[PDB]
Amino acid sequence: MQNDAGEFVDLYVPRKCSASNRIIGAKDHASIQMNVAEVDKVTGRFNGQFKTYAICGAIRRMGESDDSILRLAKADGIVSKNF
Amino acid sequence: PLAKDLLHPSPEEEKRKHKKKRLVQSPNSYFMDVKCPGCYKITTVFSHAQTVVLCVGCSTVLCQPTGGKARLTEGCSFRRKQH
Amino acid sequence: VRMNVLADALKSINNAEKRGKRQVLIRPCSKVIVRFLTVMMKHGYIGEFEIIDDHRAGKIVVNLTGRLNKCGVISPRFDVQLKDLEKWQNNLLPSRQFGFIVLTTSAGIMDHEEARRKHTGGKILGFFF
Amino acid sequence: MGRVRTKTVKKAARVIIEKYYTRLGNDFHTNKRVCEEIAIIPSKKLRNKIAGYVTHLMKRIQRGPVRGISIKLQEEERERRDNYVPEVSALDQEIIEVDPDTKEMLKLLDFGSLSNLQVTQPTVGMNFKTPRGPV
Amino acid sequence: TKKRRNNGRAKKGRGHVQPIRCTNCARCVPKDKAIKKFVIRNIVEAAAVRDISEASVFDAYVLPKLYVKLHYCVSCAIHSKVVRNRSREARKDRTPPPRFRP
Amino acid sequence: EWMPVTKLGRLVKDMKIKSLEEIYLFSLPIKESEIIDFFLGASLKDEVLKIMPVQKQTRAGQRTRFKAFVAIGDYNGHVGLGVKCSKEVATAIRGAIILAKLSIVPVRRGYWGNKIGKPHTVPCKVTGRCGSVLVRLIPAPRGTGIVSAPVPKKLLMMAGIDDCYTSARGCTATLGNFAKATFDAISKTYSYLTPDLWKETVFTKSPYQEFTDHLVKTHT
Amino acid sequence: MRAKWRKKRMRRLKRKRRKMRQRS
Amino acid sequence: GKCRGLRTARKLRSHRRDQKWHDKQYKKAHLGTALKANPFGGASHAKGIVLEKVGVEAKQPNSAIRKCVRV
Amino acid sequence: GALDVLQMKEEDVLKFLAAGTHLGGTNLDFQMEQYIYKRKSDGIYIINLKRTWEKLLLAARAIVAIENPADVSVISSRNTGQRAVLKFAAATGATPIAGRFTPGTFTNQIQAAFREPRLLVVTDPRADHQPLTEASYVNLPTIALCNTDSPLRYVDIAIPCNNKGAHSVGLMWWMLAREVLRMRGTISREHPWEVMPDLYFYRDPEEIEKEEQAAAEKAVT
RNA sequence: AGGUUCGAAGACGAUCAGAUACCGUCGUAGUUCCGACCAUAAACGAUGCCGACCGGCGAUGCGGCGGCGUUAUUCCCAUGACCCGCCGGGCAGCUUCCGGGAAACCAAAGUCUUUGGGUUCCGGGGGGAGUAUGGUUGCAAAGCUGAAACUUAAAGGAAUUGACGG
Ligand SMILES: [Mg+2]
Ligand SMILES: [Mg+2]
Ligand SMILES: [Mg+2]
Ligand SMILES: [Mg+2]
Ligand SMILES: [Zn+2]
Repeated sequence: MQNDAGEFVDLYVPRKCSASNRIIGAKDHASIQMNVAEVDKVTGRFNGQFKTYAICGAIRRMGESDDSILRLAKADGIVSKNF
Repeated sequence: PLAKDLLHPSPEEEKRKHKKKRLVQSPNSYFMDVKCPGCYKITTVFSHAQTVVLCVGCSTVLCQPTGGKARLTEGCSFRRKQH
Repeated sequence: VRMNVLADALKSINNAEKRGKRQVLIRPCSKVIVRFLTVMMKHGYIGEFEIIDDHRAGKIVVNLTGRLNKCGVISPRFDVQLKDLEKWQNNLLPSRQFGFIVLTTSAGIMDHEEARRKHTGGKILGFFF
Repeated sequence: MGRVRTKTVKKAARVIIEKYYTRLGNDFHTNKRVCEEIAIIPSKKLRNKIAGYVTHLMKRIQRGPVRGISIKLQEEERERRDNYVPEVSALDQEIIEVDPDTKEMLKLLDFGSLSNLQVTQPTVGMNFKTPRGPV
Repeated sequence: TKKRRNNGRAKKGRGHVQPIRCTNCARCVPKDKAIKKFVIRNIVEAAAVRDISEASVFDAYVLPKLYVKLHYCVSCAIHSKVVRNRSREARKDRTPPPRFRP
Repeated sequence: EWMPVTKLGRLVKDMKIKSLEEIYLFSLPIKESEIIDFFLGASLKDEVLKIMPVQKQTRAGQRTRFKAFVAIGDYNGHVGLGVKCSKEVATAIRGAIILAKLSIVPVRRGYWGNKIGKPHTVPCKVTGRCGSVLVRLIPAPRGTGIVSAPVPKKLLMMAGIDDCYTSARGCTATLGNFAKATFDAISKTYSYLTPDLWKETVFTKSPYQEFTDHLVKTHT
Repeated sequence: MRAKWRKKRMRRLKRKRRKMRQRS
Repeated sequence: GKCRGLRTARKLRSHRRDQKWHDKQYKKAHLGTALKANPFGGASHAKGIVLEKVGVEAKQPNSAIRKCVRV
Repeated sequence: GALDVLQMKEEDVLKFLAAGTHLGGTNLDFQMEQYIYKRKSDGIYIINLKRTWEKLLLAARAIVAIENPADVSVISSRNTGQRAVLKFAAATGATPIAGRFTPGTFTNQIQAAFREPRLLVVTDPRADHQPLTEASYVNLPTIALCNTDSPLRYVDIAIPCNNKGAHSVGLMWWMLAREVLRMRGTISREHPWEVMPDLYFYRDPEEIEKEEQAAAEKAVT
């Protein structure tokens, strides 16, 4: 995209897996996008905003979507370090 | 597991790994102080001794070489050397 | 026997990258391997890497960033001049927009864009895109 | 022998049970009379064959659930099955059989040293696998 | 079309296996290929176990057993219905058939 | 006269989804053919590739069915390939058109060099496979046209690829595998990772959770 | 024809040809 | 696998011209046996004298008498 | 659950130990190895209760992130678990699938049981292999329960656990329902939940006919 | 040299329309050993060797290193028999949407149009034909090397459905 004139010549920009950085193709029906609802400090209730992750089909098929999600949440503070 | 920390493996699996397949090679063998009975001096015996080491002053044999490690005779006290 | 340490390094990187792993370990380390990793990392196709020093030929741990399609090698290091560097670009690179051919020149190991810029040829090492 | 009901009579019997449950009852003759107007059946033989299987089904469902479904039958049977309501929970045991390894895990968690818990003698012998090969 | 991964015989690290003779036709069959059925038969049939025990002078005698190990070529095994053809997926199951003892 | 059975179809019908690329972004499978003709209206040109009469040997000699291959897509960056085997030729044609509509993918276009106007060629050389047929698309300079066999030529023209070299290997006479290999190569133009796509992706809401308030009242 | 017996027949023909050439 | 060494050009070239003898077109165009056996002797056309007129039966599926001449 | 309010309680530790969640099987899966703490001399793998609490909270935050409570669907094909998932959906407003999961529920739109969920929950990956497989056709993220030998092929938020024990399963569903309700606006984080965990326990039909009459005999005496 | 058994050839007896066979009874060469030849097998994993990398699981053989315990004897350890693991080299096995392939299938037959680790042998539609001729080896049987004329539109591989089966 983005020829030298500056305009974005592309009809859409595909997502990428947040675990393996691969392009999630339009026909990848094994790929998912999930949301984790982060809570507030004082009462631990859902506060409206959440956190988004995407897993491609191949990672979610070899069996390591679980570990990848856990690492992403650990990096983003959803899961404490003492895990 | 995709995100195994190769650079910093914990000591237990490094000890479990083969000596050449460790991240940095480390011999499993070691040198040890061996006190033969009825003497005063301390002689050094390789933990994987291939020859019959002889306590010089005291007549009895120290270690019988076997397959992997030396076979210390009964009553022979041994101490490690700086791990 | 092992007759090309750079070939084994690049094939190991390719297999771990296809597998999706975050890191890869290369057992034989060389100056050519380190330079090749440096030009890849400067262009951004890999991350930081470590050289584990044993008193033998050391090892390398490379941080894969998940944006390397292919990192093959050209084992017979052919003499590529500037008049026929274009043919190698068409034969190896996936497009004229991106992709790089690494060839060792007398001014050091460098990509083909830089080799053309300073007007020098040499022996072709490999490619990555 | 030979009294197996066709899928035609069976499915028709199920369907009228689905839609018309209160209108129907345990009596065969009453069920065949309501079958006259809740559905049209060109055959009298099919009419009382369907009605016969309806009474058989409704007799079964009077004391359990079958592959037929009633929306009421779902809701009141979920309102029922409240609980056995034991006076106390089954998980509030005064003493819990805890392995020494488990207590080591608990103190790593820092939730060890609970007076409710008591350690047990670890098993000795380490022979847990079945003898490999046939017998 | 390789029908079986093991080529119908239990030979993996060997070069050659000494043969045997089929106990039905005396076919030379490799030992690792032949069907071995080791039978434990009663000496006396189940219909005459009573007559032998009644006529035995001993107050408590145990009738012996014939221990014969039988070696079959696959043609005599199939003809005698010891082994049967199976499906493509069924051929991969190596568990012995159930005894149906109860 | 179109009552959608899926949640996605309901959102398309009531003007909640404004683009087909919105569905492509979240990779939601398309299960209704009437979903996409709302977006690509009267722009999908239909061509029948082949009617092959497959036969099944029975006691009655043989029974005959007809397998129809259909290539569809507006000449702007969307292409679809559908295969349908049916007893009647007409029914196989309609079924193949529906399947081709459902399996429509976006086509990525790039430049051979010196990006000036609109993209015309494939972004990079790609390879599709089906059976033994290996079809490789290769970027071409502006004006060269599409050099290929007739079957991938019409597939690529519908895709909107103005310029392309192709190389084919295998039993290209098998029209089904030859068209599937070309379609596979066209599909994976977006799946190919490129430096301009290296930028980290910002995540938006999926149409399901963006219009879940609307789905409870309409598509109950 | 079985290939082994075709081979055997071929050996007979070769031996006949060698006989005739030796005769000359 | 094929040798890719930088100094293997002799073996690559020798293997190519050795293996080229294994396809029919190269063998017939360079051995000269086909040229000798050709009645035309490598000529597109050739003149002759009609010895007699002959008829030849067609192959098995067809049934006709093709009209030929011995020349 | 990295916060103090989202910290495991001593009473929750007691419930876990009583149910048997910490106990596992004799076989270890290489992708479940991270959750395993240590293997005892019996061979039963022991499960880190801190780690299952974190995965339980992670699944809870995932579930409450969906505005439509009925978008999530809970599936259990095994008798140890129909009652748990049925009561789970009754409390959390979810959609239960008790018993056999018919194939084509997610892929085939013709049948009347066809539905379009946004989240899938599984009691056993081995037992509920079919709904997990169909989740890979329809862009369906899955929370699934676990075992020391469970296959994690299409599993994302596998909570370490003992899915074989009836008491462990009921407690697992109970704390999952309790946590999603608690971080939603239904429970005020302070008092214990009025729902007793045994409500989700599946009791066998071997005693379902004799416990109620023995209870009546005890009540009259 | 020795020849027990078995057994090419051969004979007879069966069987069959015929039966130079399959079945039975004999039975030569051989089968056995020593020496000298021959160099061929579906000599098969119909699958080059060396090297690197890329899943999981349970076993098994060898060696080594650890550890609850039971057992052997004696007075303790080793040390053997088991039990629970780890490492390396092997024969393999199960499973997997790693990937490949025409598929059968293969953790190699993977890492291949994203095509290059090193290096041998070797194939080029089917027949003619492993034939003719030349050379060479051999006591011979034969082995190694090895065409052409001519002829032909298919020959083949894997899977699918049917039909048929003593
Ligand atoms: Mg052999
Ligand atoms: Mg005899
Ligand atoms: Mg080589
Ligand atoms: Mg040929
Ligand atoms: Zn036999």
